[PDB]
Amino acid sequence: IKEAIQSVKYIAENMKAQNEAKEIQDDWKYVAMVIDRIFLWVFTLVCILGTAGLFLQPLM
Amino acid sequence: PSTSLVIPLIGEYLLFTMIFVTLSIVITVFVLNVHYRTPTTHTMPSWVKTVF
Amino acid sequence: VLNVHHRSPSTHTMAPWVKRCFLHKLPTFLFMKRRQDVQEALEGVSFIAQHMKNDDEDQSVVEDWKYVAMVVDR
Amino acid sequence: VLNVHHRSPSTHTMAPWVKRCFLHKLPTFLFMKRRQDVQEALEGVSFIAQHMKNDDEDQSVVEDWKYVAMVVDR
Amino acid sequence: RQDVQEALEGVSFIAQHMKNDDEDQSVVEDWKYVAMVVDR
Repeated sequence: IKEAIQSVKYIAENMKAQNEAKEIQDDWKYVAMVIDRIFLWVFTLVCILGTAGLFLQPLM
Repeated sequence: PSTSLVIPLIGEYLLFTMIFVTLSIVITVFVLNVHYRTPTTHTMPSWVKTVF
Repeated sequence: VLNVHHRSPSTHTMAPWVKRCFLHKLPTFLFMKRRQDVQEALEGVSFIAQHMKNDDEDQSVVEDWKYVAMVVDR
Repeated sequence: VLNVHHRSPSTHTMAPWVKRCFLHKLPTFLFMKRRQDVQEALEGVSFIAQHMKNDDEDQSVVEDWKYVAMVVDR
Repeated sequence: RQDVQEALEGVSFIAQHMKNDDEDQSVVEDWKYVAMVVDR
């Protein structure tokens, strides 16, 4: 009788813990996306600077 | 030819691009290790919460 | 077009122009066509219902991103 | 080291020697550190709770296999 | 009373759905073990 209500409490607590773990995994994915974007911009600038300063400018 | 006096601009550009693409794979293995990571195996630090 | 396939609500947010453009005009243009112990129990069941409704909303948004990627692909 | 990552609890049994070796000593050596209609409704809810408990246990064991793979990898 | 009757049918449907889901999961794990035996 009381066991069913305690089981519903257990299900609710399990789903809350699973939600918090999914939040932590989303944070780990978002920090990887941030590192990906900053190195995208850095290597885009380095590639454009290299193809400008080393390939066209002396060879003209 | 194999003349060691001066190097061509195209071979220098190829070496440049090979160095940076190798650095790109050593960055992408790090971001793949950062991505697949769970709280049941690793604890997330405090200084990474503010900076990254 | 593969990057806009894996977008989730926990990272990105769908802008209103890509709401109104890639779902109404172009899919019709490209031929797509779509007592005290009892009190806590109600709180737990309401939390379960809220969690499942939020899960269905996130699944609807990720299906929306998949359909947008399909339209841009075509 | 990729075979031990995909070992499920339903098809394999975790031996006690990998318990005592690859979980306690080596994660410290390598700096890892981790009424007949009414009565069946209660029995159904009890069955749902016991199945979620069993599912949590098997998920813990498969994450334990993943951690063993990570230790062997490092 | 009329509102109470459909909830018990809902709980019974959830129980039957999870039991069929567990049987299907057991059969697909059986197929995985058959693949493992043939591979060895």
